[PDB]
Amino acid sequence: SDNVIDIDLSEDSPENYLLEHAVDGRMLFPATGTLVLAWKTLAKLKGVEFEQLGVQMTNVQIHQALFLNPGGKTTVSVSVMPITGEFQVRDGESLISSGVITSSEGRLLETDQHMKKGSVLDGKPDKELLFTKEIYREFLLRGYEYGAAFQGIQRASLDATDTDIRWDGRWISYLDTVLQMYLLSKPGTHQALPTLLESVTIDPRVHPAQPPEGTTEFQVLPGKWDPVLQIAAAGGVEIRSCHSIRASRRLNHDPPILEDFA
Amino acid sequence: AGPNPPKISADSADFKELVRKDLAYNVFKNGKWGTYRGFVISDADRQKERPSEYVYADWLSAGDMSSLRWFDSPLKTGHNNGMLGSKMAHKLETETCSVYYAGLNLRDIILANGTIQRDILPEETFFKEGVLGVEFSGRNSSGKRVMGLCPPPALATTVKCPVSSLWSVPDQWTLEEAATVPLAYATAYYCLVSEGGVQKGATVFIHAGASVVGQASIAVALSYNCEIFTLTKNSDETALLKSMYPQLNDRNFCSSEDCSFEKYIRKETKGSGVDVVINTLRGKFLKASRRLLSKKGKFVDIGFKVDSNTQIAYYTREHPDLRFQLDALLESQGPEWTRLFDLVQAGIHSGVVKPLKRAVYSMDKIVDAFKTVEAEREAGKIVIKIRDEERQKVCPTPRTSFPAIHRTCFHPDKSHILVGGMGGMGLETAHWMVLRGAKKLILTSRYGITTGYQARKIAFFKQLGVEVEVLALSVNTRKAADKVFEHALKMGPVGGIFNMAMVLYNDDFLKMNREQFLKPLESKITMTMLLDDKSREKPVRDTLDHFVMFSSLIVSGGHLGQANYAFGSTVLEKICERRKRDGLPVTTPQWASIADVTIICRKYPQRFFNVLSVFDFMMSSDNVVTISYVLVEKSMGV
Amino acid sequence: PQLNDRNFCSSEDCSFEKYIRKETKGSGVDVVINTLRGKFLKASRRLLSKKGKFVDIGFKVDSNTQIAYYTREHPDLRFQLD
Ligand SMILES: NC(=O)c1ccc[n+]([C@@H]2O[C@H](COP(=O)([O-])OP(=O)(O)OC[C@H]3O[C@@H](n4cnc5c(N)ncnc54)[C@H](OP(=O)(O)O)[C@@H]3O)[C@@H](O)[C@H]2O)c1
Repeated sequence: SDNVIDIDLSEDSPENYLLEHAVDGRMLFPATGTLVLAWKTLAKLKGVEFEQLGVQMTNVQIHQALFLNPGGKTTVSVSVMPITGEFQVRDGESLISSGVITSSEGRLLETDQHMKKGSVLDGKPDKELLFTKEIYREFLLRGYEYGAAFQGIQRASLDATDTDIRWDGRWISYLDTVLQMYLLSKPGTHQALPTLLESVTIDPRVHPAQPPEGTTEFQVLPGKWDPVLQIAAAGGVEIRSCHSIRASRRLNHDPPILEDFA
Repeated sequence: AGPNPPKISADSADFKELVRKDLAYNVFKNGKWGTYRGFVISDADRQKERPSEYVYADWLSAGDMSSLRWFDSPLKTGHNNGMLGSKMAHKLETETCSVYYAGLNLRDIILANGTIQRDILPEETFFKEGVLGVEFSGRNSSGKRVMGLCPPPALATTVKCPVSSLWSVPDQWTLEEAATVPLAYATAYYCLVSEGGVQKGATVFIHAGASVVGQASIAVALSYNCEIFTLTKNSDETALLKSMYPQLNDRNFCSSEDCSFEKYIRKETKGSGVDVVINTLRGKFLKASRRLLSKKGKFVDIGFKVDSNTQIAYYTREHPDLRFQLDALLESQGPEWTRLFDLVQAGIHSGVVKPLKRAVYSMDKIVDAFKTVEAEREAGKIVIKIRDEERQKVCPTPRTSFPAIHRTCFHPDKSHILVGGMGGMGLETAHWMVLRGAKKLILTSRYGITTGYQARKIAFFKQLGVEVEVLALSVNTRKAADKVFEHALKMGPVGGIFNMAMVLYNDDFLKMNREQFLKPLESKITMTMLLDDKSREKPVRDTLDHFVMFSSLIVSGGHLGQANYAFGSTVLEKICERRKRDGLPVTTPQWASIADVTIICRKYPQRFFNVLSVFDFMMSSDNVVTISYVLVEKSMGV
Repeated sequence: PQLNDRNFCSSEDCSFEKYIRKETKGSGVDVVINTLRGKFLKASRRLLSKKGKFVDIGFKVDSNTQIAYYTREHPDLRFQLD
């Protein structure tokens, strides 16, 4: 009923970076991608620009997976209740995301990570650091296939508590890379599908502005993982208490051919 | 070679017979000329069931109750998989019991059919081989007949039940009847006397009175001289309950088909309400049942299919989650459990805890038993019969075997050496063994830990509770081999040797000197006969269980430029075939390409989660060399 | 006099959740006597231990909270002494 968003997955569309996010081959819309759609919708209802609005999404339920299709157009309807903030990202007549989105003018962010300036992972040996090749080898082993657009964590500590998160002006990528810090904080072998984000605070006012046009080298924003409070904070974003459900890992290819060399 | 070995030498007789057929590959083995061929293994053989002394029930595909099979149990090693993390803190004293009957609850059906994931269960069960089954009735190590609740998998043939959860079967119940008592009555006492605080003469409303927990709740409530209101689906359930409990009159029964029980119960309690509500029904029946609560009434919600809002309430600590609390008390086995242990034991002595009516399903109808529980077409306990109770009352359990699918497991008290285990498949295979039982790893590399991915993985094994040791040495001389087994035997008996080491110099054969042709031949011809000489001597020979030597499909297909690697990979496979000739354990995976750790020779690289699925079959098999490769598509013509 | 500064937090922010969680070594607080509401009520149930009890005695309950009282979902403990 409210904003209808069209995602153009075409050859040169500006939102073609969204096909670089797959889980076991299938292309998927990021779980923290309907947060931006709800974020942009609420700002549109208020008449303000979405990057000047500080929102807070609470108890965001992910009911389905929005399967992207190359060279195709996906139309999703976002419906936000004026006063209470109840939002609904629904493709056709199927719900993909639900929750409550609330804007504010005060300080919503709990952690003070938005004030951190530099990267604490400076001067460390190469054997005490995780680089993007090593970070995304661990995700690939679990089925999360991220292309160059979604490879935002450029460096991290062995504990994955401290990280360097890339800021490229694309908010679906940035929110996903701040959820990758939570995923990087739960080592394992299974594939976990997010099902509930208890809180998601986005405050672009304390976030750096979009990089100049045509930028090739982007800045890295320090990120931190809080095990005590379970908050993945980087820049002006904060994801709290994300809950995931084990997903059966599907085979990209056909079954292997086993033989007895005799 | 037979008694008449061939004499292939220049102008010989056998050779000329071979220069006339002009066949590319001539192999004289087992007394006849032949060739090495890769014979396909049918997909049905991957799930072939073989006799196994210890087995346990799991699912081949999560969320499918028709995929339930019996797999090998890690209890053959004496211990149980999943001793990592929080399961390492509680050092509960456990008695090893031979399960004879296993009761099927609705907790297993909910997990088996995918209604709830394994992650909702207590965190101590995350790494367990299975999560199906809690109650059982079998025989402890002394031959006594015992029944009790244990952390899963109790749908197995052997269990390790904590001594604080084991009751003794009275000498009037068959083990069949004992299998029905423990969970149904332990839950009933928890809901009524531990969470509801039922007092004498209190009014209790019990949903689904025909369920095993419902039948137990009525029996516990009647012993407390309570006014019972129960919800019965049809008239058959009402008749069954009335016959089972003569104290129950028709006024004590309502219908689970409508919320018309609210007006009836409110009128029959004169507006006082019901002191305890054991709630299983959901939606408007949950709302109409809280509305019957008295001023001090307690609402015990034990239904499994909670709504999304209810789960968020559980997460936000708004409400307590009481539907996996008996499973959580079984992991801690503390003051709150020993209160339920004593309540049930007292009930057995006082006659309150009587066995329920049950239907016995064999071990091969496990799927049908689960379907019977799910449908809930008729009241009763579904009890899987694992063994046949002996006529005696204290007698050793005969040793028998059960048909079960393979499941590789590693002894946690033995040390496993991984030569080249500080790499891509070395470290991801090591993690697989850690989940399957290994807790003593000695990983060997030419340099040790040199990257932050290796240092983060090893710091993960150690946190899980694994005794890791990283040696920066190459096992290419007897001194190096001795050191790796001095460190292995210091950690524990050697129970596995793995050789994932690879060195590759790809080049054209005619642009390669000896120093460059013998490059890949160290990790494959020199570390395989220094690990095979050391595994053929005491004490390694008796303790060793696995001898895995990774190979490549270059020995079966060939490759361009890798003529030195092919020589090394083939001589490695010939050492492993010699091990089979001598009856020693040996496994030689011959992998094509691995993805996570593109199209080469028209073969797609496999995902690692699928390499470990076929690797598990590779280890639990009788052949030596197994070729695993994925085809882009079945070949057509030209 | 038995109260030291470590035993005190601020009612102006929900910064007491990290402090108390760290000071209890992740065990939580056994009893919560809650008067503050909103994000301070949520941050205080989140400090509850496994067996912890939450005694909410604030008077200015939200609309959803009152419906919970009406539906018997939660007990109303703010006029129980009366
Ligand atoms: N993953 C694949 O693409 C693939 C495909 C087909 C077959 N395979 C099979 O799997 C293995 C390769 O797996 P991978 O390369 O992904 O991981 P990996 O086997 O763990 O990597 C090879 C390791 O060998 C170690 N190494 C080499 N020479 C050694 C020596 N003399 N002593 C001790 N360690 C030594 C190296 O340790 P350092 O680096 O510290 O020196 C290196 O980490 C081979 O056995 C191969 O047949 C793999």
